[PDB]
Amino acid sequence: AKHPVPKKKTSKARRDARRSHHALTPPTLVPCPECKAMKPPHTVCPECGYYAGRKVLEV
Amino acid sequence: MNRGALIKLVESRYVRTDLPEFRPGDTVRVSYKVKEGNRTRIQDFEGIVIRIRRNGFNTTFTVRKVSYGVGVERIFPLHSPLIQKIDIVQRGRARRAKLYFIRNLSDREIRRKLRADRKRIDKDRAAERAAKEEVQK
Amino acid sequence: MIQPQTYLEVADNTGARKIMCIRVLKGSNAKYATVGDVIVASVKEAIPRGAVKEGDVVKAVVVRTKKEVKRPDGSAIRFDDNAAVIINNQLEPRGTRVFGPVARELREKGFMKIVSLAPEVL
Amino acid sequence: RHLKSGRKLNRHSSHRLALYRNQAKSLLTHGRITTTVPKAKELRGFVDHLIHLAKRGDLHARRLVLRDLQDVKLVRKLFDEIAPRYRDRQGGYTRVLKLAERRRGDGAPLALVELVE
Amino acid sequence: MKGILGVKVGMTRIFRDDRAVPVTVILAGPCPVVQRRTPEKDGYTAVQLGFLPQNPKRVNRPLKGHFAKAGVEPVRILREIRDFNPEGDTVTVEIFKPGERVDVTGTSKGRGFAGVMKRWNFAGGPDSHGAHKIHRHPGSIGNRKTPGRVYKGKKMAGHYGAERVTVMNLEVVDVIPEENLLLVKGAVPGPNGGLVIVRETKKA
RNA sequence: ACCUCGAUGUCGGCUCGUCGCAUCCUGGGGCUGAAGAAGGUCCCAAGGGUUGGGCUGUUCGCCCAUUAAAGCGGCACGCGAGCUGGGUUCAGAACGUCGUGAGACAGUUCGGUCUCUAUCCGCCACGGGCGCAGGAGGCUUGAGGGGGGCUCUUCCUAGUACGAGAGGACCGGAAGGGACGCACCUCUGGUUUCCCAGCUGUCCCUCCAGGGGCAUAAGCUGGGUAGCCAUGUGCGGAAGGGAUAACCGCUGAAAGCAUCUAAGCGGGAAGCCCGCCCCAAGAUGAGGCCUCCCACGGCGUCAAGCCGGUAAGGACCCGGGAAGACGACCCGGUGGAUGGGCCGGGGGUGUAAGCGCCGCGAGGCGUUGAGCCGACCGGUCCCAAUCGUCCGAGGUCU
Ligand SMILES: [Mg+2]
Ligand SMILES: [Mg+2]
Ligand SMILES: [Mg+2]
Ligand SMILES: [Mg+2]
Ligand SMILES: [Mg+2]
Ligand SMILES: [Mg+2]
Ligand SMILES: [Mg+2]
Ligand SMILES: [Mg+2]
Ligand SMILES: [Mg+2]
Ligand SMILES: [Mg+2]
Repeated sequence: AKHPVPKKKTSKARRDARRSHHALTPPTLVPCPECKAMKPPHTVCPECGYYAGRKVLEV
Repeated sequence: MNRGALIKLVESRYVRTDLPEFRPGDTVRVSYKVKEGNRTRIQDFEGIVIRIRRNGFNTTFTVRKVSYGVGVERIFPLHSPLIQKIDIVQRGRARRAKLYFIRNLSDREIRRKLRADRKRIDKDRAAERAAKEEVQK
Repeated sequence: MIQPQTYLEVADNTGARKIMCIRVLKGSNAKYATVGDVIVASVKEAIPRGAVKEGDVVKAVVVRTKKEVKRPDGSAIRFDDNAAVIINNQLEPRGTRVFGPVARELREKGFMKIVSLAPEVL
Repeated sequence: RHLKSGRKLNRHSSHRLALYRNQAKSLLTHGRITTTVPKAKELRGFVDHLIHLAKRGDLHARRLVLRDLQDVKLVRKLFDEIAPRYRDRQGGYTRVLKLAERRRGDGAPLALVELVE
Repeated sequence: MKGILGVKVGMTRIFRDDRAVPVTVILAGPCPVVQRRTPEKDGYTAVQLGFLPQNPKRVNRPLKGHFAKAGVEPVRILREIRDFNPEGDTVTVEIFKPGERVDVTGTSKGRGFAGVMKRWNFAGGPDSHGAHKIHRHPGSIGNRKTPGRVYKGKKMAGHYGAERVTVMNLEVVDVIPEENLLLVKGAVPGPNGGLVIVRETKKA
């Protein structure tokens, strides 16, 4: 039981207006040079590989 | 643009070169101009060089002199337009760069820590004199 | 740089040998005192039967400093101590001799009589 | 504030310098290596320097690679097997590629550091 | 009021008669006339100046139209200067004779979020005696119920730097018509390579 | 004694100021038992400033050394969700005094736990949405606001005015200081966490040599680039313009004289306002300028918009920064030098390892100012910003 303290139960809008700045930016992405896959900028897709740096997975 | 530091050097027309070489760990004297009240003197000031702060043009060196029972130090800039003559007197082995201990421990105990770097002596003694014959012919 | 409660040495035959500053004589609310400046000191140590004995309230001029001295000719100069010469309202020093190097700085301040009897000026 | 010179860091000095020393071993033993982006972005430099000393032919260099690699059989490999493959190359002796995935329970980004070949 | 556009390269020192003058060096030459300001169509007199050429590698902005409307060539950035109506050409530092006083305006070094001491030269508090948690804290901001609030303009913790900081009455040492340079009394703001503008000193 | 018996914690100090003026200093003016300077007295005026210590809990006060002065007062005797427990009127203990007592004292002494989580207002800073009658890039004006304003000493005029000497000026001009404020790294001076070297003990690589770990979260020590700062540097207060306060006049009547006011005019303070510096168009009054972009595919039967691809531009992503808590601001994205690597310059540490010579030796000497290298200044496509995604106008009315 201590120091500063809320005085009045923060209302609903009160609680909610703070939370506008909290919604998530959806992930940005590009399509793979070769794959028909969707993939981040400046990345290596979790299926393909590249053309100067492997990734090549398996069956 | 890509000359950012050449600019300062270009500003360095105030550059001399008749300065002889040396390095921390040896004694030397300068000769300096002081507004001697009514006039100006050549204040010969002989001592040990202690620190050397290099930065191209504004490179400074600090000389220490024990005068009349008082440990003094004196800081001069290399390209100072006040150095008439300046001639070394002796050279010595370094082992370290700066030497802020001759401050505390100033005595005969420095007459054994200095020691005569006789290597550069021959070097100094070489071009000083044997190259005089490479002038008189 | 010399502040109150700072044992200076004594550079003249005035008698004393170690004094502590009280206040700087360079202005109202002023901080330090490099060379060439006058201070009020209290002789805290002095040769027996001198002209200024212990526990006195003197006026002395500072001629040394363990701080550096950015002389306006670029050059700099420093000593291994702090030393003053005891003077008076008449400014002229009260001893009959001064020893130790004294900075050029003083000569400009009209303290001619000291750089006159200087053993070496720097 | 700070950062007017230049560095990347985390955790104390010894840990940091030893970490840079453990990767080189974990690099020169494999090649393709997957760590975190900033741990990698600082690992390129600590490697090439050593690689570049090894391109030199001087046992001086070895003891300066031994200074960070306490295992000869990890460095005699580096010399007479790695360093030649980078002769006639004025630098660049390390590739680093951002990955794409990111581990569970950490959310941290990942990247790959393969010795360029 | 005269004016010229320069950039900071650093500072060293020259020597004068028999003393060392700390200076600072600035590249300010190639500033071309661009757009002026007419007391009839704009409301005042002021001359746009650009500096630091730059090959058009993004400048596809309408700023490309700005330079064709005056035969100018692509500059990095470009600023104005009031009460300065020179000749529709290129203005260099050669209007600055070794003697005039100057007024430099540059950027401030950004010192990030700041402590109230550092920011306003307070004293923080003791190193000892009590609390420990007050070695660099503000220490008291108000009274009590009267007035009850906290004043405006109250020096509190925040942000120091990145502001326009004008300094005044620096004197020119020499000037270089060969490589286009300007030198003054040293203490000029800004990092060694940033925005910095020069103009005559307000006086008589 | 109306307020607080579910805390009004009752004196100062540390920082942080703010206001008041009945003014401490500086400024302006009158009378003076004002020769001169100096002084006293009062009228106007907060602009700025009002030192550091000794003594005890002290604010109060006496003192020290200075000083242009070392002003008084309000803000809960300003300020414990900022600090301070120092005392004060807890529980312990002892001295004095009252009762035979248990205890008591507006007497004394020693010791004696001050609550990490700021909900709302307030404030210092920084952002997202929106708006600014189409959209975007860049450059500016200044309604409005804020900040600083201090002050001594010396000198020429001239030891002239004045006074009998001593003393000793007004107006003007010049130079030097003290503090305070804004910026800076060239020098001075600090740091710089592994940049360089030396040293011990131990444990390792590999026995010698050489090298690594640990002894901090550096093992210790000596030096230190960049960067950040003060003790160091540069600059500032101001000059100048107008209107005023106290005061001083000119013209002149009411009131055939007089009068600064009742019509009217001038001089007049560091004080008022411009000038100086900084923010600033959220200046719903939302500005001004230059430039670049340009219709409707179809629904909404008339409407304000809608479900989609664009322009100029922007963001996203990246590499990054003397920019920065995120965010924001700025440079660069293969036409590029943004980061890392590498080269060289600066610099830092100061003769690397090896070999050889010398010494029974620890060690020294030549290769050697060698070896190593973080930022600084530039260079070089060697590695990495490759590839691309997303947003976004289609111009209301008399
Ligand atoms: Mg003499
Ligand atoms: Mg970094
Ligand atoms: Mg950790
Ligand atoms: Mg450790
Ligand atoms: Mg402190
Ligand atoms: Mg009389
Ligand atoms: Mg006032
Ligand atoms: Mg320094
Ligand atoms: Mg610990
Ligand atoms: Mg000043």
